Amino acid sequence: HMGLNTAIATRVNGTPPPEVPIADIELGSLDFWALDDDVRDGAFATLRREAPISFWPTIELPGFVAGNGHWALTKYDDVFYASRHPDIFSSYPNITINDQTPELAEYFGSMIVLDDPRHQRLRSIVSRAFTPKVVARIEAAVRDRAHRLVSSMIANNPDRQADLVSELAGPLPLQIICDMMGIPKADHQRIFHWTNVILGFGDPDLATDFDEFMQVSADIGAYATALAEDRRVNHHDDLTSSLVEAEVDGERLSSREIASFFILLVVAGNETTRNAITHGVLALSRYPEQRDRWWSDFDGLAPTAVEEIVRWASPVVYMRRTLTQDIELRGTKMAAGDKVSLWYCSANRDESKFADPWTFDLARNPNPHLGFGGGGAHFCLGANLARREIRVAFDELRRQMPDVVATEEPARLLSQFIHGIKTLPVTWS
Ligand code: HEM
Ligand SMILES: CC(C)=CCC/C(C)=C/CNCCN[C@H]1[C@@H]2C[C@H]3C[C@@H](C2)C[C@@H]1C3
Ligand SMILES: [Mg+2]
Ligand SMILES: [Mg+2]
Repeated sequence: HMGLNTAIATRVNGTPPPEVPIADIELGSLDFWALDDDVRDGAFATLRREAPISFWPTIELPGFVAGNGHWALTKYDDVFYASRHPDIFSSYPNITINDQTPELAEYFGSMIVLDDPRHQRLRSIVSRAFTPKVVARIEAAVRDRAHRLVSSMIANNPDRQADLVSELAGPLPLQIICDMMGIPKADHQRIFHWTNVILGFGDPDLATDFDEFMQVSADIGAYATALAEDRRVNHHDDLTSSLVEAEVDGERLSSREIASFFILLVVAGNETTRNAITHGVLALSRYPEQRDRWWSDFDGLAPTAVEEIVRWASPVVYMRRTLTQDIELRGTKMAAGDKVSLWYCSANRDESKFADPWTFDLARNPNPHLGFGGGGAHFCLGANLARREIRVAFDELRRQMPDVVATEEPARLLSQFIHGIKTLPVTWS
């Protein structure tokens, strides 16, 4: 093949993975989430065909309460419908499939696990900072950090080998959200370690002891509380100050509400875009013709290329809802109180919605992917920020090291919730 000698194998674009026998699919087993993407993708293809709504037991993880199982929605239309009907598909009490507990709610009782009106009143505290016009004004900050990170990949590695995750994909979004929050630079890596554990728990490379998970949670919560108290006394133009100054229903946020909001923002900002970027580099490595067509017309294709990277990566695998009333979908009766899981990873391969879903096409248009969710009340707050982080990251790679390519298959995060890559070795000429 053309390119650098140690580059990973390319793939034939458009090739569907073989569908997987349904007896080999166990969404309730961590072993299933360790299988490679080709098997996972073929398994969701089987479900879309043979069991588009199906029930599964909740995965067991140390210290978490699995509780009741869940109805898995694997078809695009059902995920879209559920997302747009929050009066039936509630975000309370939790948006992962395990049960919420009072101990967890101290740190994880943010607006993401609330319905309107309280959800929207909370979201309005920070929403202006995430609008397209306001995010556009921090292009210079995104450029400066991305440009320096790529330059540092070159300066730090005389052998021209680097880990894309630790050296670019992780640190770029980390800096941007942490600066928006008003966190001093010296603490950004501490924040990143905490969010890595929070949304890596169950992978032995991150953490498997529930006491470590709760220590991390308490530590980031205490960090948030201390920063908030500083900003209460002396305002800065940052989101932490916005949080401590706001009122909802005439009342300031409590310390639990502040901590939960801070944690939500840094976790979501740190554990999503990095995976879009890393899966995007993996895809360019497997499909060099797509790299070439983007590099030849970077600004023209960037809108569609960023969206296709998000559809392909589906960084957030699923979100959970809870029914407030009985409902029948696709011939399956589901009861008030039942858990419902929305498989964005599967919606984003649904042949009923996408022409040629197995083709990675950076010009894809239209591209109604559900990578940021199905739309409606909880539509990703960070979507404009994420799209800009992704575009800039690839533009800086294109400009400085255009032939950057993966040299090993990724080390995959063991997670049902996040489509994570822990490490991706790359090289460039
Ligand atoms: C490629 C990157 C990202 C992806 C794929 C992604 C995906 C998602 C998804 C699927 C949801 C749930 C939507 C729903 O329930 O309908 C969500 C919500 C959210 N995301 Fe993003 N996200 C990304 C980046 C970001 C960034 C960079 C931030 C910045 C802090 C962020 C902040 C949030 C927040 C706060 C919510 C909850 C919104 C609410 O409850 O109203 N996300 N995201
Ligand atoms: C990814 C976006 C868009 C928002 C982040 C939303 C947010 C802060 C979830 C915090 N959840 C705390 C419990 N989460 C952990 C447990 C349950 C799941 C499996 C294991 C154990 C790892 C985590 C997920
Ligand atoms: Mg190295
Ligand atoms: Mg600052």
